[PDB]
Amino acid sequence: TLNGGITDMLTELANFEKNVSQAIHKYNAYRKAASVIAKYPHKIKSGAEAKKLPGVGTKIAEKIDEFLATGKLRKLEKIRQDDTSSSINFLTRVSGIGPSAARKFVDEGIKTLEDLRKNEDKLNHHQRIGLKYFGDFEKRIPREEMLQMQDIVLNEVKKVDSEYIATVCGSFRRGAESSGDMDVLLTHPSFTSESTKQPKLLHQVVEQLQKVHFITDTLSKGETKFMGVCQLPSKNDEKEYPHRRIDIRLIPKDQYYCGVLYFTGSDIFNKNMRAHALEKGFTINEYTIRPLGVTGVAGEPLPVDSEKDIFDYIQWKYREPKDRSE
DNA sequence: CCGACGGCGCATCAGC
DNA sequence: GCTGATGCGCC
DNA sequence: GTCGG
Ligand SMILES: [Mg+2]
Ligand SMILES: [Mg+2]
Ligand code: NA
Ligand code: NA
Ligand code: NA
Repeated sequence: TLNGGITDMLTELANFEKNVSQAIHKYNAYRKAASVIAKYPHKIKSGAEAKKLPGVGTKIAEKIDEFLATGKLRKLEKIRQDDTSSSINFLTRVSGIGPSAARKFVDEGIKTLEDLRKNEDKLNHHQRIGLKYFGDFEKRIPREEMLQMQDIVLNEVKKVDSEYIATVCGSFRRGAESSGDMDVLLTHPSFTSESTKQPKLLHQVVEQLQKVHFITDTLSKGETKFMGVCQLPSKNDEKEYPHRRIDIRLIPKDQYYCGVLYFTGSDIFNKNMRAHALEKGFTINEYTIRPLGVTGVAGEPLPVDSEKDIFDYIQWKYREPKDRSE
């Protein structure tokens, strides 16, 4: 990556603002700048040069000049030495522990992996599982393993009901060589925006995957979204594969394109595209794209028959999944 | 200057 | 119990 | 922190 030092700096700042400062808009600002810089095809020579890019402002330009000149950022150097900031940042690496719980734990004297392990009864279910698999959840998933996981999920889903369609989204669908977790969009013709003609549609699928020992734990689960843990089977004498995060989202079948647009991401691409939609007088979620009335109230869902239809409404040329890794 | 910044599912909790 | 606010998660 | 009105 041409500007890796700068993008790392901005990502670290973003994480600080999110985890410690609890300043969600500064977090988003920093990530937006990191992302636009990441795709810039030149090795940046100055803050001024960077400031030409949408999302990079005066303050980031100044940090960029400091970083280019010295290879570091004093602001970050100090943050890295601050024990409370260090502690809070670490604790938030556990799935289920956010900025608030992290600060609360540090208040109570719980601030290391050892502290967490001996205070399991101070954790909710989600946090308990995040702790259990702390190491595993920070590992990436090789695309080769994602393919094996895809094969199991698609085949087991088929065994439940041949009418289900499961689609692997997230970075996998963007063609990444490695993924952070597995994202599965699920549809069934019994569940549309007009009616739910069959209950337990998501449950049946979760059950089957648990039955074949693919899903190993559950972080949360409702009628349309499952958030849990899974694991590839290993062969005789073979070391086990790491446990992996899996998210499954059941989406009304007639709203598949908005759903797959959403679940394909990236997250920054979605924020950027949805913000552009608003500027264009539309609102996009995982279900529909709707016009904004003169008052700002969302109108009725617009007809959508492809991902491209959505791009057309907001006057964007189509971008294939592989070009949405912002 | 200053309001807006994407949108929503599930878990947990307060107030009634 | 329900409703609404908040935390945390997903892209 | 950055942007647009
Ligand atoms: Mg993912
Ligand atoms: Mg992600
Ligand atoms: Na700029
Ligand atoms: Na966390
Ligand atoms: Na995911």
